[PDB]
Amino acid sequence: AKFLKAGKVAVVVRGRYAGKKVVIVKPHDEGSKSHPFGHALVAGIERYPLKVTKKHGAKKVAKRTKIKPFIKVVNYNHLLPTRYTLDVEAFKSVVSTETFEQPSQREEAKKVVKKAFEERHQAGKNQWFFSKLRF
Amino acid sequence: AREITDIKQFLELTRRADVKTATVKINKKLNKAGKPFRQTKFKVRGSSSLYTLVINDAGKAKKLIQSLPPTLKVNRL
Amino acid sequence: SINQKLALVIKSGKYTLGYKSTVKSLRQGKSKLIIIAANTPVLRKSELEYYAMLSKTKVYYFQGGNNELGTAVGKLFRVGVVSILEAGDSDILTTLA
Amino acid sequence: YLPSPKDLRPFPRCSTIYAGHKGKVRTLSIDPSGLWLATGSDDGTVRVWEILTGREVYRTTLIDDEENPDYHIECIEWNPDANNGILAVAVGENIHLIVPPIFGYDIENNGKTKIEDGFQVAQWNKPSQKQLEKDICITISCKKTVKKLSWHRKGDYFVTVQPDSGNTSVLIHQVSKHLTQSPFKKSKGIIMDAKFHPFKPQLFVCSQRYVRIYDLSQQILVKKLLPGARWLSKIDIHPRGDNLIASSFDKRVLWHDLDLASTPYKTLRYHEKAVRSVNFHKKLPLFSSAADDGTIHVFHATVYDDMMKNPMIVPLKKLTGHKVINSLGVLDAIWHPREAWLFSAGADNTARLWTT
Amino acid sequence: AQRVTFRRRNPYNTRSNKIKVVKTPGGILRAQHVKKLATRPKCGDCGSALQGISTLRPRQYATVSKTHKTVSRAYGGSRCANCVKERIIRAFLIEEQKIVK
RNA sequence: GAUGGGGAAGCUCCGUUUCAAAGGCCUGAUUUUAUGCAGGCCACCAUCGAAAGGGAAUCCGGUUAAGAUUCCGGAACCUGG
RNA sequence: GCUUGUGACGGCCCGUGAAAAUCCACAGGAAGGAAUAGUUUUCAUGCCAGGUCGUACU
Repeated sequence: AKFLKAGKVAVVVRGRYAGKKVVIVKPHDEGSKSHPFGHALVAGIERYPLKVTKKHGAKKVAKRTKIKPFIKVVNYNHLLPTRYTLDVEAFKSVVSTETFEQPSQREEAKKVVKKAFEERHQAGKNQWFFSKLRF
Repeated sequence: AREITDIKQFLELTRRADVKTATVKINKKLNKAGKPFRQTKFKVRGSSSLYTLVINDAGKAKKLIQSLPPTLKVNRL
Repeated sequence: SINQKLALVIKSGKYTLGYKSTVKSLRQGKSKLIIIAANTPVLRKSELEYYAMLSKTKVYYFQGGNNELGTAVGKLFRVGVVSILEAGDSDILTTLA
Repeated sequence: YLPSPKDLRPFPRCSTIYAGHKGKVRTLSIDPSGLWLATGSDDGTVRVWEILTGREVYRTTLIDDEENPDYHIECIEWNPDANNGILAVAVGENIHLIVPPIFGYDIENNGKTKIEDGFQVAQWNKPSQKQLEKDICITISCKKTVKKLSWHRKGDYFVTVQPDSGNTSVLIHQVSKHLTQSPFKKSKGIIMDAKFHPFKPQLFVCSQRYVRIYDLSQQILVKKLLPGARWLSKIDIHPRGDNLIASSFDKRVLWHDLDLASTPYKTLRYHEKAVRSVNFHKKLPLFSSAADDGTIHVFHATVYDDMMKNPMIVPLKKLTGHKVINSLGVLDAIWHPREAWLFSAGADNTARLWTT
Repeated sequence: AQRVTFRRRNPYNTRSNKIKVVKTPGGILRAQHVKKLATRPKCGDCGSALQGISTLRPRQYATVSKTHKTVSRAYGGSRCANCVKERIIRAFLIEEQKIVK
C-alpha cells in the first residue's frame, strides 16, 4: 500500500530540524501552486525532553519534562519514513493548509500541539518518539 | 566613517550626549551632466566613528541647520 | 535464467531505473519487484530494504555489479537498482527470482 | 551561613454586513470615490458592494472550481486613479485587470483604453472569450502564485509578490507599456509584502524577518528595519511617509519610526492570535490591526513631523463581531479614504463596515 | 617609471612579506603589505569547503558574530550537510537493525 | 640542556620523560563524638633554540640642517576589564 | 603587452614535499534564569587602560 499516512512517524533529514522525529498530519499526494512537489504537513518536537529518574521530584521533574514543539511543511525526499505510528486526532483540526502562513496563527497551533505531546509523554506512550535520535 | 541615509536616525545621534562637536560642509557638483547644484554634508563627531548625512536639495539643507540643537557646537566648512 | 526473464520485461512491460525514481515508486506503492546490484553501497542497500518491507515489496539481489546489471536490462549506461512497476507477458515475480 | 479615547474621536460598531459570499473573504478594497467596496472570496467570486446599504451590485466568477485547494483569489485592489473603473485581481499565478460594467461609458472606456494602449518573467495576454465574459480586460501570467498586489499612487505601476520565486519574488508591472520587470538581482528570504512609498520614489519590501527600503531612483538600499519578529505578515506606511507599522503571526504589531532607529519604536500586544493586517487611515490619525482572534483593534497616532517628539499612540477600541472559523478571524481590512469607517474581511464569509 | 620600497625592515620575499603597489592621494606609488590569504574551513569527514562560513584568519574568528561562523542545522558548523544527512540515515537504520538482532 | 637517577680518583660525563611520593581542581550541618580533614576527580613533564618559518591590530596628508607606518592634524582598528 | 597576486585544472616521483603556540566551531547538557520583573555584555552605543629595548647613517 501507500504507507505515508496520518498515523505515520518519520525522521526529518534536511534543514534545521535534521534528525528530529515528526508525525504526518496531512499528506498532499502531488503538488500545489506553492510547494510544486510531493509534500507532507508534519508536527515534530525541536527540543527533546531530558532524562528523569527516582532522585528528581516536583519542580526539577517539570523542568526536565518540558518540550518545545514545531510544525512545518516538508518534502517527501527529506522525510525518512518509519515503521512506528502515533495517533493524531488531538491535532487534526489545528494543523492544515490554511493554518500555515498568516502568522501568528502558527503560534496558536503550537500551543495545542505542546499540550498534546507533553500529555502524551506523561503516562508515557510511544516511548521511541520522545527519546532523542543520537547520530 | 559611516554614512546614514535616514533623517530620523541623524537627530538621535545629536541627542546622544557623547557628541561634543559637529561640522557642516558645502560642495559644488553637477547633476547628471546638465546643471550645477549645491550639495551639503552634515557630519557629527562620535567617540568611535564619524557619522555623516548627504542632503542634495538646498531647501531641505537650510531647515536642517536650524533643526540642530543650540548646545551642540557647529562648525562651517 | 534471470537475464532471459529481464529481457522480456524491457521490451514489453513497465519499469524504472536508478535510485531516486524507484524510491518514488516504493513510496507511491506501484513497485511489485526491485532488483538491487551487488556492488551498490550498504547504506544505500539497507535503505531500500527498509522502504520495501514497509510496502511489502519483494526484493531480489542480482549476483553481479551495476555495469552488468545494465547489460542484463540492455542499456549502455550502468544501473545500480531497477524496479518493476507492471509485469510483462512472462511471469517474473511468481518465480523465486 | 496621554489623551483618553473620548478626546480622540472620531473612530469606529458594525453598522453593515456585506452578506453573500459562500467562502472565506481573503481580500477587500475600497475604490477611489469611497463608494464601492470590492471583495474576493474562496467561493471563487469577486463582488462589489454599495457601502452604506450592504447591497451587492456586481459579481464575477473567476474560479469555476472553487473547491480547488491549489489556487484562490489572493489579493484585489482598485486602481487609485479616479474614474477608470479598474480593479486588479491576483488569483493563482495570474493578475487580471477587470473593469466591471457598473460605472458607465466615460469611466469604463477610460479604463479599457488605458489597458489596451500597451498593445521573460511575465506574459501579458488578451482575454479569451470566456475571460471577456468575466469582464477581464487583460491578464498578466507569472510563473508562481501571486499572493500580494499593490498599486503605485499614480495608477500606472503596480508591484506584486510571488513568495519563494527567488529573484522574481518581487515584480514591478507597468500598465501603459505592458511591461514587467524584476527590480532585484538578489533574493533575500521569503517575501510577504511590497508597497510603494506614498510620495517618495521608494519601494518597501517586507520579508518574514525584515523590511528593506529601496530608492528606485538611486537603485540602492537605503534602510533595513529590524522588527525582531520571525513571521511578519504585512506592512503599512504612514501617509506622511516617515513611519511604518508591521503585523506578525506571533501576535505583535510593531511601530517603526524610520528616522529614529531601525528597531521598533513601540511594540503593541493587543491580540491573542496571529495578526493578519495592519492599516493606516490616509487622512485621519487612525490605524488598525486585525487578527485571527476575530478582533480588530483601533488606535490613534499623532506624528510630530518637525519637532523632536516621538509618535503618540493611543489604543481606542476593540471591535468584535467576526466569527472565528478554523482558527482564522479577520483576514484583511481597509480604511475608508475620508471617513472614520473601517471595512473588514472575515474567514466567516462576511465583510463588515465599522462606523462611529 | 616610478619605483617602490619595502616599508618594513625585512628585505626578503617571504610568505609573510608581500607587497601591493598602490596609488595614493599624494599622487605617488607606494607599497602596502598584504596579509596572508584566509583558506576556507573544511568539513571534517568528506573533506571540502562548507557554505555560509566566513573565510578569515584563525584569530579573526574571535571578533566576528556567531551567525557568520555557524549554520542553523544540527552539526551545522562542522559537517558537510550531505554528510550530516548520511549519519542521520545510518543512525536510524543500524539502531532499527539492533532490535532485529 | 637542568632536575630524578646512574657512572667517574676527579675537572665533570650519560640521559630528557627516562625504574621519581615530580600538582591543582570539585564537593562538603560527609552527623554526630560535640574545639583535631572527610569524600572524590584529573592524568605528561623544567628551560633554551628563528630581527627571513608560525604570529592581534594603522592608514593618508603635513613637517626637520639632520627624525618619522614612532612627531603634528584628521581618520581607523586590536586586546583585556 | 610587461611585472605581480590569485583561481580552477594538468604533469612529475622507489622524492608525495615542518612542527607548536594561538583561535574558532560542533557533540554533550552539569546547572542556571520570568511576570512584576528577570536572562542575554558572541547585536549596537558608551567608559578606562596599553610597560621594557631597537629606531640617525652607510
